[PDB]
Amino acid sequence: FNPEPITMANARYVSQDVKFENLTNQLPPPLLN
Amino acid sequence: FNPEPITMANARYVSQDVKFENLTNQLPPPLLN
Ligand SMILES: *[C@@H]1O[C@H](CO)[C@@H](O)[C@H](O)[C@H]1NC(C)=O
Ligand SMILES: *[C@@H]1O[C@H](CO)[C@@H](O)[C@H](O)[C@H]1NC(C)=O
Repeated sequence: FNPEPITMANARYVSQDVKFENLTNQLPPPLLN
Repeated sequence: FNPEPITMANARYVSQDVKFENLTNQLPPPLLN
C-alpha cells in the first residue's frame, strides 16, 4: 500500500463501463484534456 | 541487434528510478513536451 499520483505510468485507456466512477473534479492527467 | 529510433512503439511510460539515465540533449520523442 502506497498512494501515488495517477499517471500514464500506471493507468491504461479502456472503454466506457457503468461501474466506472464519473469524475468532474481533480481529474488525473490521463483524463484531463 | 539493430539500432532503431526510440518511439512510443517500443517504449512505455514508467515511474521515476534512480538508476535511470538523466537526458538533457537529443531527448527521444516520448520524453519531449
Ligand atoms: C457513472 O456514470 C454511469 C453512466 O451515467 C452511470 O451508469 C453510473 O451509475 C455512474 N456512477 C458511478 C460512479 O458508477
Ligand atoms: C538521475 O538524477 C537523479 C536526481 O534526480 C539521481 O538521483 C540519479 O542518480 C541520476 N541517475 C543517473 C544514473 O545518473
